[PDB]
Amino acid sequence: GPNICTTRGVSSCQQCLAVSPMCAWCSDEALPLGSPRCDLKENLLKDNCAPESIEFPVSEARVLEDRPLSDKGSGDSSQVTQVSPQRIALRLRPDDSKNFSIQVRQVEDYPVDIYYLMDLSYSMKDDLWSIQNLGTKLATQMRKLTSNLRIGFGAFVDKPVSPYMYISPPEALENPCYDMKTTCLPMFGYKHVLTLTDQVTRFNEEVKKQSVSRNRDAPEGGFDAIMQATVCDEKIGWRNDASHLLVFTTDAKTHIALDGRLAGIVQPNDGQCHVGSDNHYSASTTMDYPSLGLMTEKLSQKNINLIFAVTENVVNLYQNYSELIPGTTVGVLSMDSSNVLQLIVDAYGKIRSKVELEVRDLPEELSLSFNATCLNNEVIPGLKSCMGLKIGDTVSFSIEAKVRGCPQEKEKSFTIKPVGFKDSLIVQVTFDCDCACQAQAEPNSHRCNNGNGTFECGVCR
Amino acid sequence: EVQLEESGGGLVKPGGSLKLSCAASGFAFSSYDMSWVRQIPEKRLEWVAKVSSGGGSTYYLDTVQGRFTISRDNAKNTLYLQMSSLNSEDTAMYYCARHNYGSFAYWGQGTLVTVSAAKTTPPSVYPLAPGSTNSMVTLGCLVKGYFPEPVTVTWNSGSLSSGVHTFPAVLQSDLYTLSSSVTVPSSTWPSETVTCNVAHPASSTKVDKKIVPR
Amino acid sequence: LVMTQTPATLSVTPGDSVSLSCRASQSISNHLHWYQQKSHESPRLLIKYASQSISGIPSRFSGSGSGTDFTLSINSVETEDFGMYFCQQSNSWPHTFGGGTKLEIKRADAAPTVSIFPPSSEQLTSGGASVVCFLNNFYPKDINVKWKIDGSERQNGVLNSWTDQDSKDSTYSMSSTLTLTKDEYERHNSYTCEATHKTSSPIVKSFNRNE
Amino acid sequence: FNLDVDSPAEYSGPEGSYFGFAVDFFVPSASSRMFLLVGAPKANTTQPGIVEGGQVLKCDWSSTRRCQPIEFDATGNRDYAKDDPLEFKSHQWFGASVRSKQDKILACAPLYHWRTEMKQEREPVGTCFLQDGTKTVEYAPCRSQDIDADGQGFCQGGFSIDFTKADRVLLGGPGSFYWQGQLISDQVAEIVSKYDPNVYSIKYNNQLATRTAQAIFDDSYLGYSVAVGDFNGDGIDDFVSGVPRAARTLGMVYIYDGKNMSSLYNFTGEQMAAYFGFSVAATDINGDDYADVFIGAPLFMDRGSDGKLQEVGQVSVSLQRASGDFQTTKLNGFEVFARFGSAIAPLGDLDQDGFNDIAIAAPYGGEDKKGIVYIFNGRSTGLNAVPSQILEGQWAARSMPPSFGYSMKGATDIDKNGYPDLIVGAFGVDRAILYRARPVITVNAGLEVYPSILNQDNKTCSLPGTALKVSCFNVRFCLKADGKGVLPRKLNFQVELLLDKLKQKGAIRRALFLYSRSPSHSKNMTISRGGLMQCEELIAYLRDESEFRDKLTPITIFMEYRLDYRTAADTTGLQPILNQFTPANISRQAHILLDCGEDNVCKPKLEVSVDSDQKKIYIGDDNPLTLIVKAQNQGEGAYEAELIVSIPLQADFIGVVRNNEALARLSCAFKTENQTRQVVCDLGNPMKAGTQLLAGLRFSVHQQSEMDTSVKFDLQIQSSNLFDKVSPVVSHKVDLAVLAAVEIRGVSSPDHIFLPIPNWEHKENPETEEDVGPVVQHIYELRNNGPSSFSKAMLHLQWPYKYNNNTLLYILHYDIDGPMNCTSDMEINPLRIKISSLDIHTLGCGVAQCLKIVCQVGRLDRGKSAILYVKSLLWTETFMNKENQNHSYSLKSSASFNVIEFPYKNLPIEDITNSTLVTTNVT
Repeated sequence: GPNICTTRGVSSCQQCLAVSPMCAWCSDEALPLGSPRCDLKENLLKDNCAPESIEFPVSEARVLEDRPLSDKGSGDSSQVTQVSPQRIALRLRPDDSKNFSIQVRQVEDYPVDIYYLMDLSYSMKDDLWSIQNLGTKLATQMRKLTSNLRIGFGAFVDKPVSPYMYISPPEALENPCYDMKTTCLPMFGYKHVLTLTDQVTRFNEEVKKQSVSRNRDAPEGGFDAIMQATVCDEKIGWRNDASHLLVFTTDAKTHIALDGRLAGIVQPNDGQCHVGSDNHYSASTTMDYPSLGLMTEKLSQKNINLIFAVTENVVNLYQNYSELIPGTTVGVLSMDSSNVLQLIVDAYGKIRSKVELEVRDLPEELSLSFNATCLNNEVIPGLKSCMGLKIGDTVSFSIEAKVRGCPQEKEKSFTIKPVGFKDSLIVQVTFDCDCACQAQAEPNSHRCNNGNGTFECGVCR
Repeated sequence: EVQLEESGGGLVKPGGSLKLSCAASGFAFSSYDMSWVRQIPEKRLEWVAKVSSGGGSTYYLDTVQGRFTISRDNAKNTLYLQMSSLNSEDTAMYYCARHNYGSFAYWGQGTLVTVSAAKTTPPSVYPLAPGSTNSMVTLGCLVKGYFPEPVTVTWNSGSLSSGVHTFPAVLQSDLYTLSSSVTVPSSTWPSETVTCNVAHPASSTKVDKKIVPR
Repeated sequence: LVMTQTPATLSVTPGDSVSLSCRASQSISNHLHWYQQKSHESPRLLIKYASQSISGIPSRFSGSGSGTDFTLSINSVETEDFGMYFCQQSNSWPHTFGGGTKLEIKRADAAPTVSIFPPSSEQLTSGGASVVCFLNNFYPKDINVKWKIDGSERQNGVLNSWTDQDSKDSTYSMSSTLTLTKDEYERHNSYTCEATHKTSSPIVKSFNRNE
Repeated sequence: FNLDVDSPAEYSGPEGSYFGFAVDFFVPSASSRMFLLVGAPKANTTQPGIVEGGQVLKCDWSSTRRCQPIEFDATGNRDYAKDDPLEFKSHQWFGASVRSKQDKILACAPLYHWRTEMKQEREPVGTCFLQDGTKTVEYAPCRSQDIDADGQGFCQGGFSIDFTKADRVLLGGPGSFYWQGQLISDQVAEIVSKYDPNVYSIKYNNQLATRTAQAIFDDSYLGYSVAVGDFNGDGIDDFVSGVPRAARTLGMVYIYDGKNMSSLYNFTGEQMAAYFGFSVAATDINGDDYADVFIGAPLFMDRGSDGKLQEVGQVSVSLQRASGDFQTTKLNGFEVFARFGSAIAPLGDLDQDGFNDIAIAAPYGGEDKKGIVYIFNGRSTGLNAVPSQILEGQWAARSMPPSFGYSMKGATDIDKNGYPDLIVGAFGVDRAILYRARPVITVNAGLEVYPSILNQDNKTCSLPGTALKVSCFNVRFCLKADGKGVLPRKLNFQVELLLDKLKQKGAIRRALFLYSRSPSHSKNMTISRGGLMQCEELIAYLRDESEFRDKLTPITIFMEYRLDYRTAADTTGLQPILNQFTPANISRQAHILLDCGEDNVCKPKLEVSVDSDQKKIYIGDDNPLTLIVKAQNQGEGAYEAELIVSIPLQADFIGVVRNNEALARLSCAFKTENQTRQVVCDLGNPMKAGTQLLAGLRFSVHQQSEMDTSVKFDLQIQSSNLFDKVSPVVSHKVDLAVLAAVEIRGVSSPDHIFLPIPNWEHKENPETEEDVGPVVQHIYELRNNGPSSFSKAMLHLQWPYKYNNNTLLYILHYDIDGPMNCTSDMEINPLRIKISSLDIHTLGCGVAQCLKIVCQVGRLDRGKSAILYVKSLLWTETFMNKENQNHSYSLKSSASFNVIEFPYKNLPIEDITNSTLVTTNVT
């Protein structure tokens, strides 16, 4: 009979849900202050409360949709599926939790978001021409890696300030190359042109539309461009549900933090997005270059891999920078950039050893605790990720969904997605603290046997 | 001090060719870009061609390109412009100029190029004397029928400079006509001789014409 | 690219201030230079790069503007500021110049000195006859010169030439030549030069072939 | 550690000008008044047509915080055409770098641009403005016919600056020769004397400059940072030039001979983009008169415990040796992005301890990244890498953070005291702060005792209030007030002397001082100049041997020191502080000779004997037992004296008795160790010869089981002494005995019976109670009062029955309980009383024939009641006499007993016997 909420929940219509999942509360005078109250579902059920007046939510873990995980990326028609659960129903009561799991496979098919960030220095005018066949061809080869790939584009020409830019000593350098019987563009720091799109044929056209500018100072502004491409998710077109490959294409050594002193640039770089409505980095004349530290933190935190498509003569600096920018990779670029297609396909294959989850739109009242199965049946707590996987391997994450207190009676959608992958788990969460018992109350003085009080949730008060 | 001097202009028959040159001194010629700008009879300036300081890059006006060549000899400190297939549109005063990053900081004096089927003709010079009394008397000379320009007129071989007005030539049917006046004290004419001195370099002709009373 | 330059002409009294305006069909950033050209002399750079003066150019000359619209202001115009002004574009090939502005100096009006000359015996010998009229030291430049033969207006054969404004006195001179065939010349008696101008009632000078 | 952050002199200028980019201090021979210099690169000023030209402002540190511009110029751009800059003073960052010496201030504008008459090209040459007294000179060797990037056009002279000993100017120009860089150096005197304002290309005869290098060094930036020092042995100071992108972006620092621009030394960074060369500074850190070079590398990436790359900033320390073979250590920031290598600058001798030192800036550190400056002392072997103190920004970012320490200068004694301050810039807040240093005093204190070994019989000191003499000792206290720089000649030191520190905390005070008659004394000591180790002497009193039993425990004497402040501070309130590595707790231990014979060897004679207060323990209950144990010391004294007794667990030790003043109060523990049971008393660790300690050890002896005839306690006293550690054992036994008094009780339920019972009549053969008579229940009981239980006893009852031939009491039933069994000789209930539902006067057993009933009684626990109830009826025929009326009767039964057997088989056993009479009065 008497079980926990017999003394802890009888005074309250809501507290009884908060105290224990096994308790129930009759209504409509089924047991009108009969003797037992709350107890366990079964005790009231037997003592005349069998009808659904008991209002007995319990914490629940159910799966709404579970389309099976796929073996091959070529398995078209039914959508190739990268994760096992698709939609989950979660019902919590106050100060409780339920377990679920996320199975993720490195199918030969997770989606790719690739951004082509180009060096727009004069020596690259022939590369912009060669690149007119990319986008279409890049994606075509990548179709064998995944069926879903998007391509964007941007560029860098270094900070448009006195010592890097030809200083506008004359007017002649406000629209340069007047020196050599040609014309070219002014310096602009970092520019964004094309957001990622599945209509990759747009890249072919967008690169054709571009042309180079002039730089006095040989070092490139590539580190501002990388950091902004890495950080500005909202314009670059990064879908969390896709791998982020930032391709940095260049023929020269980069400019680094505190070198900016020569232009009077001493403002620390906070690693923030400064790209405005003109798709231009407005901070290009006031903020210094990001450090290797800032690049590492932002690309790691936001799951961006950098690919350095760098010509042979400056590889030594890029490889050494990569050693201090962990998670990145450096290849060797042809002077006509015709090998970017292969450079990227290979770079992607080299990158592919990680699975990591991110939960979007999580409310402040709910805590998601993870235990990641990285090997065999061993789980490491505190991880949203596993390293050292090969294509075709799986990872299994054990997740505990706990609610603190009694959050408002609204359904929330928690999206649990691998970073890198289209597929995600939608966990639909509601809170069983507020239920029919609260509405089903008519105090009215009398009804508490012979007396004057209230009555609610099967018990007088 | 920068010094630029153009030469080699003259009368060219249509479809012909002509080489202009411009000597330079007073500066590091090989350190500056050079260009030619021409002044069209409407007094409009038109840029014609530019050659970079090392001679590597040469840019031409679209309606010039394929006919003209701009080049330079940095050892001889001399700029050249080789014209060919010349049309009437190419008649102009040609000026050499030194650049300062898109500006033409220093200019030469100008060499005149005339493109025309007309033949070189010396001027016929006539005195202008008053018909058969004041403190001053106006005298002159009519310089008629010459081609091409220029013609230079002085009075008493440059001795008389005051009271002198030389009018710009008027082109009528492929020949130019100009006049020149001189005002002198009435008390010195005919007591002193007044002579009009006319030079026409194109035909190596110089005529001295005395003005006598009618 | 097209460079439009206005006003085409400008008449300014000494001590007054003026401005010139340069319009580009597209943006030329600050790639705009200004030049001055005096009579029988070559152009000289006044202002470079829209506002930077040069070395011995007076402060009175001040350039301004960017992109599509530039000006050249001249404060307290001096007699010596007479002459043509040109803007020039250095942004895109070919380089281009504006039409140019002719700056004139305004001064007190002055009637012309008019003198008429008969054909020389030397010209008549060759079969021609040019009657010449000089109109010196006048201001404003606008004069109307007519020829009358035995009282009848003649246009055929009349050639006019104006000098550029004098650098000392800021006045103008003009020469009007009436060219006839000797045989035609000998059919008329009276040759008259008529000058209609402000400051007066035309000024007339004449020559009688029978005198 | 002596730099406060409580009352700094806070300098600031107009918002947005970036006051704080460069700082310096100006000390002209002209006066006693010194000024701080703070550069402000984006400052607007008077100069017509010039915006964001920058300015350097001079500030009087003595209150009067207003900063004012140095009048290096007032005019607009030098002209050529009218209103055409021949030099562009706008957007040039003047104040970005500032330096001075004596009466000359040289401020830099690294973005100063020139026009060269040769070509219309603006070039970032970078220049300085020299303020010589009231004369102004343009310093710009960087401006020459070498008009562009190939040449000197891009020098950007002004990112770094210094001066050599005497008067050479060091102007770094990092953009020279396609950013290879260049260090420009000239005598300031030539610059002033040979200057011609109509020439902007003045060459100097003593001009030195780094030569153009191979393309190998493109983009290296020599001139980003510069310092000076005696690197190539003696003679003129050399030039320390930072070149941050040399060595493939790792960075290098080159030291050039001050007399000739040819490299002497080459140092390099370990990590890419660390920017080794951001801050180059030099100082003689070891106090051995040779400058070392400390290179800041602010972007340095360190490795954490998890292998993570942490941007902390590094300061690479190259320590100079005579051979030119530099030794090295590394300092690193603690926090991420707290770019520690941003600035290194001289602090000079922060404690005036003979060592020159520096402070390190980490401008972007701290929660709320205001910037942290790390202060520490130099050492003969390097730097003290761990900060003793930090300075921190007190201002929030307006936009960008202040970057505290971005720029820094020090090793200048601004105030009266010769303890150098730190001028720390905060350009992001338009501020600079002067953090003042307190004097640092190293105090060498010493405490000595002459008769360090005491003898209690040497009663030579007079106690001031008595006719009695005292055994005593001389305690001496000395002080050395060492300090350099300017500190008051006389320092005030407060000293307290504490005697017997380890006993004052609850124990007997072993020693006091003779005059104060207390364990303490104090005085305010005036110590002047340093080295003048003056002293005071106190004489201590060893307490009387008749009360204090302690002989071995040392007497400790402690000195406690405080340096005062108001009374040792100057007129600006700049109080001294003692050196952070100097203790203020100094002590000496004295001891007393513990007897130990003429040969100084302790030879105790330990003996123990006991007196039993109680001789017997009774079996079956908790018997208190107190034994008085006498601990003797008939030889020399002893070390760590204790009483040890081995006690059976059955004897529960309570403690040492404190209810008898004739006994010592000994602390006492109870423990079990290594299969033992022990009681241990504290006899006083430092024991003296002749001590007699008697104490009562109280136990509760349970022993309820069939145990041995006595309880034995094994006692010894012992020590940790060199000789004769343990006394002989005294074996003490206490007899165990059986005590089992048993009380025999009983009662007749009614005490009396009245003969005229209603409806009581005679029958020939009576049935049921009504025809027999009243029922009387006779209760007999054996109660165990004594503590010892027993196994067997008998309860013997004599029931009077036949008086003459009259049968009086017929037993209905024997109601027995407990371990009891009754046997009768005579028939019980011969009358067949089926009732249930429950010598004339004295009818005793010696009168009426009685029935013999014997009850065997089995094992009974102490406190148990063994009961026999005899329910019987009074038969009418034998009370209603026929012969002659009737008589009052006393019906008397007798219950006797004998306890025979106890489980305590090995103990003395006495039979326990007694008897009780139980009667009813029948009337």
